[PDB]
Amino acid sequence: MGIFGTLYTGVTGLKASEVQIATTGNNISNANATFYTRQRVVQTTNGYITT
Amino acid sequence: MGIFGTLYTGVTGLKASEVQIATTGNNISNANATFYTRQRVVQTTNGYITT
Amino acid sequence: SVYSEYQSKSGVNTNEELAALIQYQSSYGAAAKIVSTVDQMLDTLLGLKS
Amino acid sequence: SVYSEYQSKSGVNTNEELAALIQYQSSYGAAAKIVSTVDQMLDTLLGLKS
Amino acid sequence: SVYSEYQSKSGVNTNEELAALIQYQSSYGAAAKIVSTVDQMLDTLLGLKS
Amino acid sequence: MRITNKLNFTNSVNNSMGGQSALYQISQQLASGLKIQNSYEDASTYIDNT
Repeated sequence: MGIFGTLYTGVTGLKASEVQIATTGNNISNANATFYTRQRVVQTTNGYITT
Repeated sequence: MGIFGTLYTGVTGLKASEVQIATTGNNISNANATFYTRQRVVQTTNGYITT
Repeated sequence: SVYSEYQSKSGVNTNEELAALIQYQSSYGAAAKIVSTVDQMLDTLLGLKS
Repeated sequence: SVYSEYQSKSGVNTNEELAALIQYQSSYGAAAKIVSTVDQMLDTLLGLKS
Repeated sequence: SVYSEYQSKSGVNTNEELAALIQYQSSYGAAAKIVSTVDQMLDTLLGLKS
Repeated sequence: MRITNKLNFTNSVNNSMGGQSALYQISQQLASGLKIQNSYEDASTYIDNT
């Protein structure tokens, strides 16, 4: 198998969480700014399976 | 001689295992994607050959 | 009033931040376990031919 | 109401689907073992005939 | 803002690096166990020559 | 339910946000010291009030 593809798919899953965390952690860390706002993100998928 | 008979079984399940193992994990990987859903796999009942 | 309606949905709310904070942590964990589970196959894979 | 139909249909419950993944993970390692060992016996017999 | 962004694109992070290193460890181990097979084939050739 | 569990970490906050509204919704009634303050809290009373 070309397992390595599933890895960055797995890593990307962790990438999604960590950035998504960063979105909220920013919100917690930078809540009080005289002005402040929410942010959000979308996810996507890349290649076919090993057919 | 009997090896090529062994070879057939070594092909169908063993190679599919990589795919099935990979795909389901990927489905799990995509589970957090903004819109992912229940995209799943199935077996087929193949022919029978007297030899 | 025009204040209130931006306030109605704009910036930070404890349970919102807390909930997602937990969720991704769990998500970061679910991925870690399975990825290591992938790693265990690398071993099996190698063993197949080793 | 219209939620329950889809999010039922939708999926995403990793613990259970992982379990079968694991036994499949074991599966391919298991077969090759038996396949190879027989082949080794086959190879052994081949050497015997030499 | 500006300091954060460039730092991203630059240096040292296991989450990316280590992931590729684990596979590399397997990558090398597969290489040598592949070489083990040709060694065995080489052993066979030597026996044939004998 | 499977994906609903994703929705449920929201639903926790979603249900919470309902109480979040209520407690303050009381607070302005406490602050106002009145049964109602909006036209649509009870119009029949509201028309009667007017």
